Amino acid sequence: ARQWQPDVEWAEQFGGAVMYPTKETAHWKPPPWNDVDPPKNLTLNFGP
Amino acid sequence: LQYGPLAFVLGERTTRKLTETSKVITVDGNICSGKGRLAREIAEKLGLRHFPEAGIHYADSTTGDGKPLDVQLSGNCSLEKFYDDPKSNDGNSYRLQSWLYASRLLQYADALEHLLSTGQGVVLERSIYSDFVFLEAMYRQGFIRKQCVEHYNEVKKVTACEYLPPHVVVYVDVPVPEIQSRIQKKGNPHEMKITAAYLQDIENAYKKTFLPEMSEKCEVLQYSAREAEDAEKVVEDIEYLKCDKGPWPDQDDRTFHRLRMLVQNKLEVLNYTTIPVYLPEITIGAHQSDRVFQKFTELPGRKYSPGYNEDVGDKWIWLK
Amino acid sequence: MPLVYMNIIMAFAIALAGLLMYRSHLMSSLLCLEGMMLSLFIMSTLIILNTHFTLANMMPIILLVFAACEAALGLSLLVMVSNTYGTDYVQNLNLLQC
Amino acid sequence: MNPIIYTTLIMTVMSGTMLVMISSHWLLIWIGFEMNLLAMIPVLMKNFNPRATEAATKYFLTQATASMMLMMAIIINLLYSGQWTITKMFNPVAMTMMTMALAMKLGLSPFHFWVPEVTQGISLQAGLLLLTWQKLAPLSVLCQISQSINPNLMLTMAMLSILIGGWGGLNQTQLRKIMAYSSIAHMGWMTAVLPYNTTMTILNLLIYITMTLAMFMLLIHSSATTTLSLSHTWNKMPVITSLMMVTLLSMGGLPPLSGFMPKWMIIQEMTKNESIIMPTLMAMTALLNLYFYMRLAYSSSLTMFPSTNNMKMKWQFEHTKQMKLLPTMIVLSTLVLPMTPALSSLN
Amino acid sequence: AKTLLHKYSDIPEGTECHRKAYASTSIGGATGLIVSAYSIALKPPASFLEGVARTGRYTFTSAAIGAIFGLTSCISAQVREKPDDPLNYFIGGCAGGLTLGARTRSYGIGAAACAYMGLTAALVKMGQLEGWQVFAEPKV
Amino acid sequence: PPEPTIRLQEDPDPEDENLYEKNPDSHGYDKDPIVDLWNMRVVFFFGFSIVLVLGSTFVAYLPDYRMQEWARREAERLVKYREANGLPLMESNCFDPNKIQLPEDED
Amino acid sequence: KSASSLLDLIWLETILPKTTSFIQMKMSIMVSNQKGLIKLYFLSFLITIMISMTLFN
Amino acid sequence: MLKIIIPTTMLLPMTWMSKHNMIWINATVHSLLISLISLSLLNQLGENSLNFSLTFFSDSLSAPLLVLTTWLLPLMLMASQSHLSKETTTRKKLYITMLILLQLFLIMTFTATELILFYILFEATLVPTLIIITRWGNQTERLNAGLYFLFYTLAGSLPLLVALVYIQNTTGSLNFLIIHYWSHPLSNSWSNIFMWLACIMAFMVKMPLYGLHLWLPKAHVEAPIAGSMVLAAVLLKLGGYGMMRITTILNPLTNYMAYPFLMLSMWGMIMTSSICLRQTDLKSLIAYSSVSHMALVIVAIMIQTPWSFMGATALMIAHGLTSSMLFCLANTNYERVHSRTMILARGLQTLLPLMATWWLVASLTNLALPPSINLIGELFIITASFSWSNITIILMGMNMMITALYSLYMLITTQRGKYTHHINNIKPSFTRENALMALHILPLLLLTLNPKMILGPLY
Ligand SMILES: CCCCCCCCCCCCCCCCC[C@@H](O)O[C@H](CO[C@H](O)CCCCCCCCCCCCCCC)COP(=O)(O)OCC[N+](C)(C)C
Ligand SMILES: CCCCCCCCCCCCCCCCC[C@@H](O)O[C@H](CO[C@H](O)CCCCCCCCCCCCCCC)COP(=O)(O)OCC[N+](C)(C)C
Ligand SMILES: CCCCCCCC/C=C\CCCCCCCC(=O)O[C@H](COC(=O)CCCCCCC/C=C/CCCCCCCC)COP(=O)(O)OCCN
Ligand SMILES: Nc1ncnc2c1ncn2[C@@H]1O[C@H](COP(=O)(O)OP(=O)(O)O)[C@@H](O)[C@H]1O
Repeated sequence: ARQWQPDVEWAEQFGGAVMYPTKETAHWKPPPWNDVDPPKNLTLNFGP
Repeated sequence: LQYGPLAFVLGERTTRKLTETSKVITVDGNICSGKGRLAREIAEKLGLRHFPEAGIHYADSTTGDGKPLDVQLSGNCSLEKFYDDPKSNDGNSYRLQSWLYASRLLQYADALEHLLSTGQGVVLERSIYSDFVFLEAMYRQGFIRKQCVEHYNEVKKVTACEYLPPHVVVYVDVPVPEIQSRIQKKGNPHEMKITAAYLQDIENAYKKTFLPEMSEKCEVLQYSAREAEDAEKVVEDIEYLKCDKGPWPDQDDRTFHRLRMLVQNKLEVLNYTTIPVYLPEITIGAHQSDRVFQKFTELPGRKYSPGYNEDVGDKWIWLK
Repeated sequence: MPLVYMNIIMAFAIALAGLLMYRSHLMSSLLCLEGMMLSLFIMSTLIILNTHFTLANMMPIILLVFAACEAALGLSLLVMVSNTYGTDYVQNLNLLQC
Repeated sequence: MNPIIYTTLIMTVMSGTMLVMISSHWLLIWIGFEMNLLAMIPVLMKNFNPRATEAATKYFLTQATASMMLMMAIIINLLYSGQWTITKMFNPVAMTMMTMALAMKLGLSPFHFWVPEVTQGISLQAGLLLLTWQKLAPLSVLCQISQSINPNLMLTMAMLSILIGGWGGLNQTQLRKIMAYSSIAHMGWMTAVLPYNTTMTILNLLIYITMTLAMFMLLIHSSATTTLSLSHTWNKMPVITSLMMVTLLSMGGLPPLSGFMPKWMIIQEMTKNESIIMPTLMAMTALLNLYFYMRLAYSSSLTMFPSTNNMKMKWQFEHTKQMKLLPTMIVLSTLVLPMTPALSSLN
Repeated sequence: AKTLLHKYSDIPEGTECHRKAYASTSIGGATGLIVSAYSIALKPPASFLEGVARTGRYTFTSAAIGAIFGLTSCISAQVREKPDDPLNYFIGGCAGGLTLGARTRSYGIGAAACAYMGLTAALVKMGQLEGWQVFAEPKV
Repeated sequence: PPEPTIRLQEDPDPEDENLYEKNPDSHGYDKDPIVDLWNMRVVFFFGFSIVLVLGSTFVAYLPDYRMQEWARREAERLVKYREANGLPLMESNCFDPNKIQLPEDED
Repeated sequence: KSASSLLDLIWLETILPKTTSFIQMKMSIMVSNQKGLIKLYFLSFLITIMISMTLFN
Repeated sequence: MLKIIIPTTMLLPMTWMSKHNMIWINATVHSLLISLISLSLLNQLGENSLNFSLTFFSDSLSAPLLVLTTWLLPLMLMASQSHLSKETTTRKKLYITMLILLQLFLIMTFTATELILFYILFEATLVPTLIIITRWGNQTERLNAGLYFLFYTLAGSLPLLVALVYIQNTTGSLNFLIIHYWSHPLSNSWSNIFMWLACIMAFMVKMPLYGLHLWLPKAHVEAPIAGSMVLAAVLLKLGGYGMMRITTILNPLTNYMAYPFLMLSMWGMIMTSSICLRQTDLKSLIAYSSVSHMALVIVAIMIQTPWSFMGATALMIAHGLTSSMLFCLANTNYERVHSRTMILARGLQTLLPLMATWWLVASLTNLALPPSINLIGELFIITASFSWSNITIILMGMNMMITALYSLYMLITTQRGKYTHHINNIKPSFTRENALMALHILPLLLLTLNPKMILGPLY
C-alpha cells in the first residue's frame, strides 16, 4: 500500500565507526558528536 | 550591516557596552513557587529584561508571527497528557522533556544575544541548568527509561559546553506540603494529580546536585517563601555581591565575538538537539516526517523566506 | 663525488630513518628533523664554498633561519599535545585512525 | 581568532602559493613552501580541541619532512650541476627524491596516510581549504619539471593512489574521510597524465577543485559530518540533498556530468601514447569510488531516513550566513560537458 | 631490480627447466619477502620470533608458488613442441595456483587461484608476444 | 521490560482509495470529475483519432523513395533490351574485367 | 533445480557479483584497518623509499 | 532532426509551468503530438541514409526505434498517472522530468552520427533510469537492483570507451560513414581479439547475454511501471543497435569470435524459457521472456546475414511493444491485488472479461502467432540460422515450444479457473487501463500490414 522507507534498523548499519565491522575493529567507538574529547598548581615545603 | 567578522573588525566591540549591570541572573524554584513574580520584580527594579519561562511553543513566538502553531506541527507533546498519564505508551514524557530543554536552550541563546548586543541585563526562569532535575524525578518515578536520561545527558553536555553560566542564581525554597496546598488552590485540574513523591524528588534533586555544583562557579542566594516577598532585600543582595569566581571575568573581546557569533544563527545553536541516536520516544517515521513537514510547508508564511511570501502580503518579490 | 658528500648524505639518510622508526618521544622526531637540517646545511655550505658561487653564500643562512622557525612551531605544537596528555609519547596520538 | 589575524594568515598562505608559482629559483620555491606551511597551521587549529591539534601536528610533521627532502633534492641537483633554475633536474637520484617530496606534499600513495587523519581531525572549512588550495603549488612544480620525471615511478604512484583511494573509501562512515580518500583518488588520476600532457593535469585539477568546493560547501550548509547526520537533511532542505546527489554522481565520472570530462580526456591522451592497460585499470578502479558515492546518495536523498521530534523547531529558522558561490560551483561541476574543447585555452 | 627479469627472460622457453625454475623461485622469494616486510611494518603481530616465522612462511609460500609455476610452464612448453603459446603459461600458472591452494588448504581458494593466475600468466605471455607496454614512454 | 514495543512514531498504513465510490463514471484518470473527463477526451482524441488514424494513412501513402517501382521498370526495360539483343541476361562479372588489373604471379 | 536455483540464483551470482563484492570488501578492510600509529606508517614509508631507490634505477 | 529534439526539450518548461492539476493532460497531448511529428522519419530511401547534418543522421534501422521511443512516452505517462495520485506536485513534475530526459537521451542516442557521442548518450540514459528505479520503487531491494543495473553496465561499457578512442587514434575518425567506407579487415591477433571483446561486451551486457542477465530480473521487478516499460521496450534495444552499428569493423574476426556468444545465447534461450515455466512472479516471468527474445536477437546479429538483420529489427520492435503490454497488464493486476504473485489472484476472466481479452491478445502476440511481426522476425532469424547451420533448428523449435507453453501457462493461471474467494476489492477496469492496452496492441496489428517499415536497412 505504501512505498518502503528505511526504518531504525536499516539506519543503524550506517552508524558504526567504520563499515563492515570485524572482530578487531568491533571495539572502535565513533567520535563524539562535537569533535571535543573529555580532558580526563604545585606545592612546596620551605622548611628550616 | 548584520553583525559579523567585518562589524567586529571595523567598530563593533561588545566590551565597551558592559556597564556592571548586565549580570545575567536566573531564578529557580519548585512547581508553583513564586519564582516568576520575584524574577519580574528583579527585572523591573534592576532595569534588566525579563524572560518568561519557556513553554511548548516558545520558539513559535520568535519566528514569523508571535501566534503559536499547531501542537503536532510544533512540539508534538503536551504537559496535560504528561500529568494525566505520565506512564504513557507513546513516550510523551521524554518527548516533553527534550522539547522543553531545546526550548530552554533557544531562550538562553536569545538572552545571551540580547545581552551581548545591547548590554542590558536579562533575568530568566529555569534555564538549561536546572532543566535536569525534572528529568531526574521523571526517572525516579518510573516515567522514563535509563536510555532517556543517557540521551539527555549526551545532548545537555554537547550543548551546554559552549555557553557562560549565569552570574547569580536565585533559589526560592518552599516546603512540599505548602506547594501541594498552592496546587490545590490553583484550580487547574491537571496539576491536582501531581503526587507528593514527584515534588519531593524535584526539591531533593534541586538541593542535592544543583546548589553544590553551581556554588563553585556562580553566586547563590537561597531564599524562603517569607523573605522572597520583598524584592528590595533581594536587589540589595544582588548589588552588594561582586562576581569574581565565574568564567565571566576571564572573557575578553575575542571570546565575546565568538559567543555573539554562536548565539546568533540559531540553526547551529540547535544543531546537536537532533543527534542521530534513535530512541523510540523521540524518533519519527519517514512517512510521518514527510507528511508533517509538508503540512508545515503549507502554512501561510512558511513556504519561502520570511520576506518572500506573497500570501502574507510581501510586495516587490521580483526585485528583492 | 668525494667521500665527504657521500658520508653527509648517509648521515641525512640515517636521520631520516631514525625519524621514520618512531620508537617514542615525538621530541626525537623533531631532533631527527633538526639533524637532517644540519646535514643539509653542511652539504650546501661545502658545495657552495667549493665552487666559489659567491652569491649562493646567501643560501645556507636563509635555510638555517627558516628551519629554526619551523622547529619553533613544532616545539609549540608538541607542548600543546603534551598539555593534553602530560607526556610527549607517540602512541598517545591514536584517536584518529585510518 | 581575530578576524584580522585570520585574513593575514589566509593572505600569507595565498602569497606563499603564488611565490612558489611565479619564482624561477629553487630556493624561492622552497621558501614559498615554508611560508605556506607556516601560515597553514593556525587555520587548521581555528577550533581548539585535541583532535584539531593532533591533525595539525601530523600535518606539520609530514610537510616538514617533505620540505626537507625537497631541499635535499635541490642540493643534490646543484651538486651535479651548478644550476638553481627550475628546469630539467639533471641528476636522476635528485629527481627521485624530488618526486617523493612532491608526492608527500600532494598526498599520493604511499604517502597518503596523513590525508584522512588530518581531514577528519580538522573542521569542514579547514578541510575544504586543505583539500582544494594546498594542491596548486606541488602540482605547479611537478608540471614545470614534468619532462624530467621517470614515467615508471610516477605512474606506479598514481595507480597506487587510485587503488588506495577506491579501496579505503568503501569502509568509511565519516564524510571527511570519504572526501580525503576521494582527493587521494583524484590526485592519482591527476598525476597519471603528467608525463604525457600537463594540460590534462590542469584540467583535472580545475574540475576536481570545482566539484570539491561544491561538495564541501553543501556539507557546510547541511552541517553534518557523518552519514546518519546527513540522512536527516531531507527533512529540512530536500533541495540541498538533491543537489548533493547530483554533485556526487558528477564526481563518480558518470556521463553526461562534468566529472566525466577529465577521465575521458586523460584516457584519450593515454591512448595516443600506445598505453591501453593502465587507463582500463584506472576506470575499473574508479568504479569503487562511484560505488561509495552511490551508497552515500542512497543514504542521502534517494531514501527517506527516520527523523527526530526536535527537528520541527529547526523548521522555523533560516541560515543567517549564506554562501554566494555555491550555485555557480554546482552548475560548473554539473553542466559544463558540452564546453569541453575550451580546454585548448591551456587552462 | 630488473636483474631477475633479465635472468628469467634470457633463458629460452623450450630449454633449461632447472634454470627457469631457479629464476622463478628467486622472483617469488623476493616478492614474498617484500610482502612480509610490508605486513610486518603495517602490523607487528606479537614479537620478533613470530614476525620472523611469518616472514619465512610467506617467503616459502611465494618461492614455492613460483617454483611450481616455472617447472610446469617450461615442461608444458617443451613436451607440447609449440613454444610461444599462452596455453602453456595458463597451465603452469593454474598449477601454481593449485599448489598455493594446497598450501592454504582450501578447495575454493585453490580453484580461484588456478583460474586467476592462469589467466594472468596467459595475459603476460600475450603481452610479451604482441609487445604490450604497461608503462608506456611518452611517444607524443 | 518497560519498552513500549513501538520502534518509532509512524503513521498507520493508509487503505486504498476507490475512484468509483466518490464518483461513478470515474474513467480512472483523476479524482476531479471535470479534469478526469477532459483527460480522457484528449487521450482518446490524440491517441486514437490523430496519431492512430492520420499517421497510419500518412505511412500508407508515403512516396516511393525506396525505388521499388523504379527498379522494376529499369529491370523491365533492361530485360527487354537484352532479350532482343540476344545477350545472356545478367552477367557473372559485376565489373568489366578489362578495367581490372590483376597482379601477375610469375610463379 | 538446475536452471532456476543452481545456475541462475547461485553460481552465476557467485561468479561475477558475489566474488567481486567479497574481494572488494576484504581489500577495503585490509587497507583501511590502520590503528593510527604513525610508527607503522613511517616504517612503511621508509620501506617504500628503499624499494624505490633500489628498484627504479 | 531538431524538429523532434526541440519539442522534447520544450516539454520540460511546459511541465514545470503547468497548473498543479493539468500536468498529465499537457504532457500526454504534447508527447502524442511529438510522436506524430517523429512519424515522418519512416520515409527512408534505398540509398545511404537521411543525413540531416554533421551531428545527426537517420536510417531505416534508427527510424522505427525513434518512432517507438516517441510513442512510448504517452503510454508511460498514462500508466504512471495511477500510482502517483497521493504524490506532491513537485515530485510528480520531477518524475515527468525524468521521463522526458530519458526520451531526449534515447532520441539523441539513436541518431548519433559519431561513436563517442553515441557512447556519451548511451551511458547518459543510465542516470534517469537509476533515479526512477531507486526513488519511485516499492520494495526495499530496489536499491540493490539499482546498484546491479548500474555496475554490470559500466563493467561492460568502460572498456568500450577505451577501444573507441583507440580506434580514433588508428582510423582517425569515429564517424559512422567514414568508418563504413574505410573499413579494413581485422587480422587474427590477440590485440585484435581483445579490441573485439572490448567493442562487443558493452552491448552484450545490456541485451543481456545469458551469462550476464542477472541484473535484469531485479531491475524489472523492483522498478515502477514506467521503469519496467522503458527497460523492456527501448533500453534493451540499445545493445542491439550498437552491435549492428559496430560489427562493420569487426570483420572478419567475427566469424571466429562469435562461437562462445552464439552457444551461450542458443542455450540460454532454452534455459530462460524453462525458467519461465517455474515462476511465482509475473514480472520475473516477463523479464525472463525478454531475456529469451533478446538472446534470439543476439544470435541473429552474430549470424551477420541480411535476413538475420531484418529479423532482428522486426523482433526488437515487436518484443518492445509486447513486453510493454505484458508489464502494463501485470501492473493493472498488482494495483488491485498488491501482492504481485500469479497464484494469489485467479479466475479474473470471470470478473474482468475485456481485460481477459487484452491478456489473451498479449499472450498470443508473445507466442509468435502469424502473421504478427513477432513471427516474422522469429521466422527470419530461424531461417538465417538454418542457413548458418542445419542443427540450430532443434534448439529453435524447442524454444518455440517452451515459449508457447509458458505464455499459455501465464494466461491460464491468472485468467482461467475459479476466482479467489477472500478477494473482494477487484473493481471494474477503468477506461485508462483499457485505452492503454488498446494503444499498445493496435500498432502491432497495423505494422503487420506494412512489415517493410520495420525490416531495417537491409530490406
Ligand atoms: C470490430 C470488428 C471490425 C469492424 C471493422 C470492419 C472492417 C475491417 C477492415 C480492417 C482490417 C481488414 C484488412 C483490410 C486492409 C486494407 C488496407 C491496406 O491495404 O492498407 C495497408 C496500409 O497500412 C499501412 O501501410 C500500415 C499502417 C501504418 C503503421 C504505423 C502505425 C501508426 C503510428 C503510431 C505510432 C507507432 C508505434 C510503433 C512504433 C513502430 C497496406 O497498403 P499497401 O498495399 O502497402 O499500399 C497502399 C496504397 N499505395 C499503393 C498507394 C501505396
Ligand atoms: C561468464 C558468462 C559469460 C561472459 C562472456 C564469456 C565469453 C568470453 C570468451 C572469449 C572467447 C575466447 C577467448 C580467446 C579465443 C581464441 C581462440 C582459442 O580459444 O583457440 C586456440 C587458442 O589457444 C589457446 O586457447 C590459448 C589461450 C589459452 C588461455 C585462455 C584461458 C582458457 C580458459 C579461461 C576462460 C575465462 C574467460 C573469462 C575471464 C574473466 C587456438 O590456438 P592458436 O592457433 O595458437 O591461437 C589463435 C589466435 N592467435 C592467432 C591470435 C594466436
Ligand atoms: C560485464 C563485464 C564484461 C567485461 C568486458 C571486458 C572484456 C573486454 C576485454 C578486456 C579489456 C581490454 C580493453 C582493451 C581496449 C581495446 C584496445 C586494444 O585492443 O589495443 C590492443 C591492446 O590490447 C590490450 O592491451 C588488452 C590487454 C588486456 C588487459 C586487461 C585485462 C582485463 C581482463 C582480461 C581477461 C578477460 C578476457 C575476457 C573477458 C570477457 C568478459 C566476461 C593493442 O595494444 P597495442 O600496444 O597498441 O599494440 C601494439 C602492437 N601491435
Ligand atoms: N523541565 C520540566 N518538565 C516538565 N514540566 C515542567 C518543566 N518545567 C516546567 N514545567 C511545568 O511548567 C508549569 C508551570 O511552572 P510553575 O512555575 O510551577 O507555575 P507558574 O508559572 O504559575 O509559577 C508547571 O506545571 C511545571 O510542571
